[PDB]
Amino acid sequence: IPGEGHNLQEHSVVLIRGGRVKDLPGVRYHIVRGVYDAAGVKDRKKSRSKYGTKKPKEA
Amino acid sequence: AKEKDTIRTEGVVTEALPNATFRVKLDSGPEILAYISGKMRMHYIRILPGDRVVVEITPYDPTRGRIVYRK
RNA sequence: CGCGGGGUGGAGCAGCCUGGUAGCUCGUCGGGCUCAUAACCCGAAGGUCGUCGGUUCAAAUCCGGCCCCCGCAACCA
RNA sequence: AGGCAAGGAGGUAAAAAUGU
RNA sequence: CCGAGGGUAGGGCCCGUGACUGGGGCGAAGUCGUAACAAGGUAGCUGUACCGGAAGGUGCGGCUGGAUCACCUCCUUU
RNA sequence: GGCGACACACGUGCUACAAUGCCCACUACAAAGCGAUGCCACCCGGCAACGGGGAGCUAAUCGCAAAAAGGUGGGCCCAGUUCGGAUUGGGGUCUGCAACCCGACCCCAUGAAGCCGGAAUCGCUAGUAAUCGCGGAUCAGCCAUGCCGCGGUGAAUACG
RNA sequence: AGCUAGUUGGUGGGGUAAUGGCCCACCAAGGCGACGACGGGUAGCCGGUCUGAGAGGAUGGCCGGCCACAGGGGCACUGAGACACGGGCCCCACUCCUACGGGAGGCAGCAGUUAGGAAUCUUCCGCAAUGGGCGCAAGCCUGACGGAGCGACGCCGCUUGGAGGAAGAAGCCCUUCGGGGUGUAAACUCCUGAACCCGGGACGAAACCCCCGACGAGGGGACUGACGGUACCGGGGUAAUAGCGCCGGCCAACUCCGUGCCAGCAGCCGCGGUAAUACGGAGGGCGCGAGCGUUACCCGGAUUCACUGGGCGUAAAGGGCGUGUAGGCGGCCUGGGGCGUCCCAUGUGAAAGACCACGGCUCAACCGUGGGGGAGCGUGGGAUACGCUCAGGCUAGACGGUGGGAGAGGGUGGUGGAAUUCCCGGAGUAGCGGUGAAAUGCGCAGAUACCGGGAGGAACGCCGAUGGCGAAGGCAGCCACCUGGUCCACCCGUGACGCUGAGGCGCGAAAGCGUGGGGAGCAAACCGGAUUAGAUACCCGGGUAGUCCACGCCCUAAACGAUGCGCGCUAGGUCUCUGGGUCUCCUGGGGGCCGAAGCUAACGCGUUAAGCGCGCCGCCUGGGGAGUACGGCCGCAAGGCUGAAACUCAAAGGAAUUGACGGGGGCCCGCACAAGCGGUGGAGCAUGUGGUUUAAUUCGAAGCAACGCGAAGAACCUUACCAGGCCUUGACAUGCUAGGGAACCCGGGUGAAAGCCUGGGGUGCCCCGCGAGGGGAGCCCUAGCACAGGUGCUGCAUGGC
Ligand SMILES: [Mg+2]
Ligand SMILES: [Mg+2]
Ligand SMILES: [Mg+2]
Ligand SMILES: [Mg+2]
Ligand SMILES: [Mg+2]
Ligand SMILES: [Mg+2]
Ligand SMILES: [Mg+2]
Ligand SMILES: [Mg+2]
Ligand SMILES: [Mg+2]
Ligand SMILES: [Mg+2]
Ligand SMILES: [Mg+2]
Ligand SMILES: [Mg+2]
Ligand SMILES: [Mg+2]
Ligand SMILES: [Mg+2]
Ligand SMILES: [Mg+2]
Ligand SMILES: [Mg+2]
Ligand SMILES: [Mg+2]
Ligand SMILES: [Mg+2]
Ligand SMILES: [Mg+2]
Ligand SMILES: [Mg+2]
Ligand SMILES: [Mg+2]
Ligand SMILES: [Mg+2]
Ligand SMILES: [Mg+2]
Ligand SMILES: [Mg+2]
Ligand SMILES: [Mg+2]
Ligand SMILES: [Mg+2]
Ligand SMILES: [Mg+2]
Ligand SMILES: [Mg+2]
Ligand SMILES: [Mg+2]
Ligand SMILES: [Mg+2]
Ligand SMILES: [Mg+2]
Ligand SMILES: [Mg+2]
Ligand SMILES: [Mg+2]
Ligand SMILES: [Mg+2]
Ligand SMILES: [Mg+2]
Ligand SMILES: [Mg+2]
Ligand SMILES: [Mg+2]
Ligand SMILES: [Mg+2]
Ligand SMILES: [Mg+2]
Ligand SMILES: [Mg+2]
Ligand SMILES: [Mg+2]
Ligand SMILES: [Mg+2]
Ligand SMILES: [Mg+2]
Ligand SMILES: [Mg+2]
Ligand SMILES: [Mg+2]
Ligand SMILES: [Mg+2]
Ligand SMILES: [Mg+2]
Ligand SMILES: [Mg+2]
Ligand SMILES: [Mg+2]
Ligand SMILES: [Mg+2]
Ligand SMILES: [Mg+2]
Ligand SMILES: [Mg+2]
Ligand SMILES: [Mg+2]
Ligand SMILES: [Mg+2]
Ligand SMILES: [Mg+2]
Ligand SMILES: [Mg+2]
Ligand SMILES: [Mg+2]
Repeated sequence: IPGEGHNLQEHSVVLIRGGRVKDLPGVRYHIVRGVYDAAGVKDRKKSRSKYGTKKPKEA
Repeated sequence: AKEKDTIRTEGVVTEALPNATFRVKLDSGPEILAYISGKMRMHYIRILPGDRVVVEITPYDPTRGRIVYRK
């Protein structure tokens, strides 16, 4: 799971994009936040798309 | 967000384990797998079994901690 | 109850037997040595030889009894 | 007799674990 | 008659699970030793064998991807 | 008030454990440095620390200051003692506002351990170690046996 | 790794539109196979599509062609044609009705439901076009098709304005406080005028039909739109959506705050543990733009499976060698065949695409038209250099003859001494052996050491080599036998007979195992002793298998030159051994060393190449997993061959280089040890420290290079620590707002002092006024401020030292 901190519990539907993480063992997969139970990275404001964050409203 | 819902609880080091990971017997219940904080590594502050150390525990999985305090 | 052997620095054991003159190893503590730990080395600390007696100028030692500890038998009833 | 060197002797080079 | 298929016994193959076990990789501060890299403190390495907590050890042979080819004393000739 | 606490351990030094010494008395040679509210000649009081009086210098010109070990004479005679000096009691002296914690000094009494030290270890190649005093700086005073400095006596042995 | 029984062929028949094992009866016993059969997996195939410099590699969506299938299987029937997608029959799977006897089903047609799933469309209109079927025709049908709808899914096109407009508004951000950035960007002026409204509005559609003409040609006429009232034209008419990724290197773009190996990022290196150009955010940038990124998958880059184009001594990689089958390759001449090979012609290679030209939709996508190419393949002619093949010949390759030679080549039978042990005999006595020291061990039944003999078994000293032999493993006393290989010399004989070698067959050290023997030493295991923390070990004393032989089997190895074999070329020298010569020098064949050219990553190789080539084989494509699993084979077993993957790591490695290091070497040094004198540690005390205790024992220093150190002077001071009293712009610095008093001195209370509260002398300076009085300088007090202060935390932020 990437981002800034997830909201995922246990019996929750998640979607996977793969792509090796270098550090971790057995884990070749990123969860794609922004779909199903993995709701978007709240407070995220820069690189949105990768994280599933809806547009924040300007002035 | 930078989340400080972190528990800063004391624990007498129980188990000498590999890679400067030490199961430490908390007074917040059992002995979780708690690993050394990087500062300690930098300063070469040695942990042996039997040290009452503050161990940083996130609610997400308390299984793993962090030896925050130098004994 | 009968017989043999032994009881000793904290533990194991030498010395007794052949009168005088108590040692080593492990353990205790301190030091050294080492950059440091063990290892090491050193010491230092520490026994009247189970105990009561007697022997003899003098007993761990010669001798008795008790106290133990080990074992072997304990038969005819 | 010394001079060098080749070879053969034999004596010597003891032992001493680890990692902030 | 031939005949899709079914049934009876046998096998093969794969998939699922599988008690049971082999069990491998990496990991800073786990434990016992210290095998290897320097003649690594008995050269190593190698095949094989037997044995041991474990590295391994030793035997038999092989190799150089092996260092050292010293320093006094004697004999034998230059 | 604390840095000086003290069941302990270590490092660095001093002073020892004696007679190549110790004590007493006389006697003899240094260098280098300092000294102004600083050093203090000399005189008396005091057992003394010092106190008081007081010359001198502004320092090659006075003062600290006696150098000590040494040399002569006396004692001590192998003992824990005339070795040794710690501790502890008492009286004092000085500095300073004040020394109880926590000063130095004098005097008297006290006279502990220690009879040359286990493994280990450190210095030193010549005027050197060993031992003997003196000066200083900081500093009111000093816990200085430290440091820094100066001379006196004066070695050993290096095959390798 | 073998497969096959209608299976391979035959004869006759049937069946078929037709050949045929399609089927059947009978006979034959073949057929296929490593040029890879059968078996398993995989998968419609292709024109193409994507990539690619190309060769290639993958892919086979749409579009076109072919196949195959219509729930799964099996079967026919009818017909020109099916084994029949919306036809039939049957069994089964499944859903549906059922009055339980039986029936009906099949969207892999369009659309839609449902499931699965990351994910994929409207239960659309139309017969207008084009095509299909039927029909004389009208027409009828047509989810073929033509269009529209939904989706940035893809490609392509356009808009989100343009023109001016500051030495630079604000807003935000940074700053060295000046300034810079955003940015002419904005606002504002001017113009245009998507959207949007109204007016018109198609090309696509002229046939089929009717009539003249004979129902022929030809001629006239008519109807005929789902798109769509769309496209498009004419007028009007508004400044009118910007996003997304990145920002350390690759890679284009940099700063600050927040965070502190945390949260986090990551495609790799990696970044984060307090000044992050890598994280979060902000500004700024930079990339693209109605998209942009992520992920998957394919190619590329990967010349990283290499034909173009990599290699193999040490990096992964040469097989252990030999012989040899298939296979591959092959000297020189002459001639023919003409299969390869080339060429020309020509047939093909459908259309679509790709490529060029032009045209059409306002451009372009998209489409149209024309052309060219196109590897391959067939057919006819040609060419013979090269390969093939046939014939003849040659002697350079290769093989043989004869004359010799060297040799630890191999096997079989023997013998010859030293030595060992063991036995007897002798003489002889107090230890031997062993070690870094020792102990176990043997020895008084007399060892050991010495001589005499005998018994064995094993190995072969010196020569002996840096040497010789073999293909390798290997091989040494000597002799005999049998017997291989090889080398030369003559150039005499043969006339290319060769080189290589998947497999196969054979050998194959050492250990091992089986059967039988033999057994001296040595000597795994084992039993002892020491050594040691421990000792399964190094060291010693034994000691069993084994070493030795026969026969059998095992077949591995650093089976090494870590260099596959074969030939040709490409400086030498130097030493060696072995042959011939016209023999202080030539010329062969081996063994080494140095080095030309060249090669190589360097080391090194260098006529014994790793040089230049050619031939063929073996193998390699990151390390670990692992020579392991799994199968298969082989083996009496041990094990061997044959040999993965899953996962995991961003390395495993080679060669060198600089250093460092070595219980590696040589050369050196120093009070480093020795040689010597005096201590330290033991004693007390002086001190400093650690520890401990404290309210605090201030803080640091840490092996040498912390420990009579900072401290060259702690009673208070010092002083940094603690307890108490107290102070606040404050002990000290430069100022401000400013308000009064302000130079100055002397007290008094309280108090441990500091401080606090407080009296009272005390204002002169510049000066204006007659005076009352007024303001400002010095100097000081009060309240807020800017600040002071900190021995407070960091010497891995630093300067100095
Ligand atoms: Mg945490
Ligand atoms: Mg080793
Ligand atoms: Mg026929
Ligand atoms: Mg057939
Ligand atoms: Mg198949
Ligand atoms: Mg398929
Ligand atoms: Mg292809
Ligand atoms: Mg069917
Ligand atoms: Mg028919
Ligand atoms: Mg059908
Ligand atoms: Mg049909
Ligand atoms: Mg069909
Ligand atoms: Mg459908
Ligand atoms: Mg659904
Ligand atoms: Mg679903
Ligand atoms: Mg469609
Ligand atoms: Mg309709
Ligand atoms: Mg009709
Ligand atoms: Mg209909
Ligand atoms: Mg269509
Ligand atoms: Mg503009
Ligand atoms: Mg206008
Ligand atoms: Mg209109
Ligand atoms: Mg850049
Ligand atoms: Mg990012
Ligand atoms: Mg790296
Ligand atoms: Mg990045
Ligand atoms: Mg950032
Ligand atoms: Mg995209
Ligand atoms: Mg290697
Ligand atoms: Mg051959
Ligand atoms: Mg052949
Ligand atoms: Mg050929
Ligand atoms: Mg030829
Ligand atoms: Mg074409
Ligand atoms: Mg065309
Ligand atoms: Mg055009
Ligand atoms: Mg011929
Ligand atoms: Mg010949
Ligand atoms: Mg011959
Ligand atoms: Mg005899
Ligand atoms: Mg001839
Ligand atoms: Mg002839
Ligand atoms: Mg033996
Ligand atoms: Mg032993
Ligand atoms: Mg043993
Ligand atoms: Mg042995
Ligand atoms: Mg055997
Ligand atoms: Mg090999
Ligand atoms: Mg071969
Ligand atoms: Mg040879
Ligand atoms: Mg030669
Ligand atoms: Mg060259
Ligand atoms: Mg060479
Ligand atoms: Mg090469
Ligand atoms: Mg193997
Ligand atoms: Mg197997």
